[PDB]
Amino acid sequence: REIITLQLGQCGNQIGFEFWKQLCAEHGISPEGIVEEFATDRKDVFFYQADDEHYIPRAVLLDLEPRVIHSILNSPYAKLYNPENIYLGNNWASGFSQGEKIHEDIFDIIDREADGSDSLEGFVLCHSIAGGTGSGLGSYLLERLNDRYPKKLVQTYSVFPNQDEDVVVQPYNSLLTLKRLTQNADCVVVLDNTALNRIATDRLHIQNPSFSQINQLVSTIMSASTTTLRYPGYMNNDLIGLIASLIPTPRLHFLMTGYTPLTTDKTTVLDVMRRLLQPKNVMVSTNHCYIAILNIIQGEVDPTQVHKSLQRIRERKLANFIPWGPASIQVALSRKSPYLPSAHRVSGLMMANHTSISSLFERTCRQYDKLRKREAFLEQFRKEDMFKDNFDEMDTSREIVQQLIDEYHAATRPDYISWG
Amino acid sequence: VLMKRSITAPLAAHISLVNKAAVDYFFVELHLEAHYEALRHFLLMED
Repeated sequence: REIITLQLGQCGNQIGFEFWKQLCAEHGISPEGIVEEFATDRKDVFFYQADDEHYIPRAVLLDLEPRVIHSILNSPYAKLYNPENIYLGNNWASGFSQGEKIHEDIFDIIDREADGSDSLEGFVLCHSIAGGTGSGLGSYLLERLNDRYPKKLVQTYSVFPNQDEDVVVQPYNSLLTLKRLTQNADCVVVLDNTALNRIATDRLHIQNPSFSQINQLVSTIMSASTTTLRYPGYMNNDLIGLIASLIPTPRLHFLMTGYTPLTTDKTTVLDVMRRLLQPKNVMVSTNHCYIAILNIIQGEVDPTQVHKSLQRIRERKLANFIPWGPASIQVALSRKSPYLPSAHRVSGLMMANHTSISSLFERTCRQYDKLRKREAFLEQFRKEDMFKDNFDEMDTSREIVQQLIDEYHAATRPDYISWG
Repeated sequence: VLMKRSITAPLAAHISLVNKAAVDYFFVELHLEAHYEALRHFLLMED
């Protein structure tokens, strides 16, 4: 149903601001909120129907030692939102300890925004793992959402720190936050710095300003994933029914996210499905195969081509899956948005669970272990000491992700009556 | 030739035009095309 973006982390606040200006350009709205004269469709998934048809976006801004709010303040997006929703470190443990003492008023902010909405179903998070301020505070917020709301959803659109081995404290923080995301979040959409950066270097001619184009890529991905919710289709437009088909394995909830236009500047659905199953078009980094696949096609589509494309895709064995059930590739259709300022309105998306992400997780399972053996990169921060005296929480996270690896490899088998 | 189908050739051109005007009068004025996707919109769960 209706979901409220909780932005946290520096890149998380960047993709939150980019997402709101993307939705301001997408919908027929002013930068005050007033309805335009070119804008019935639904505008109630992220926007409250406020005073003068002011579609005020429902959002939560969280950070520590504020940086980006100045860029919000001198912009016309301090006149679109903020009726009072903006709240003002460098390690997971420092962020955890800082979020421990101010858990009351941030939980009051969560309660205020839950009372502000009209139908609460899930809390979507626009977050960056090891963004600085996001690490630790994000995991503690995930623990608070799991403890206080077991009946609602926790969605995490997130990028994960991979530099292909830069920063020597981020594998500890990412593994601990990944354990918190397994136990305290309901669905994770995984993205990577190397995958988005490599595709950005491919489709463009940049290498240094990676952040500003990663904001555009993540905003387009998030708008494509919520296109069928914001603009009315008639399939599974609640978040619960949409993610219900998307997760085949109840512990393996990390989803591949491809996008057939890497740059948005003719084609059939067969060709973009053949494109979309290739990992080079996917922005996500032995026997690896999917468990269940679903794809969403929006544009100037002929539905009988969706028929023949599904027929040929599953029969030519490019949907690669050996499940313990019948779980399969799924087609889905969406209506492309009226009054996009973007041209070339044919666009495709895939949301599938693949075991190949386990190999990328194994790199993190290497890195922490490697940095535990050299012992000059745990850095002996005192906040890590007061977090846990035995430092066995990192071993617990390693155990949880090792169970995750064994569950991926058991889901490759036709039996899931045994995992390691 | 001898037949009553030589008479109909300057007449069926008007009769068929009246029929086409009837069907176009359905579509562009009574919105018969919109009615299909309106009854669809509730009866096969398209809302």
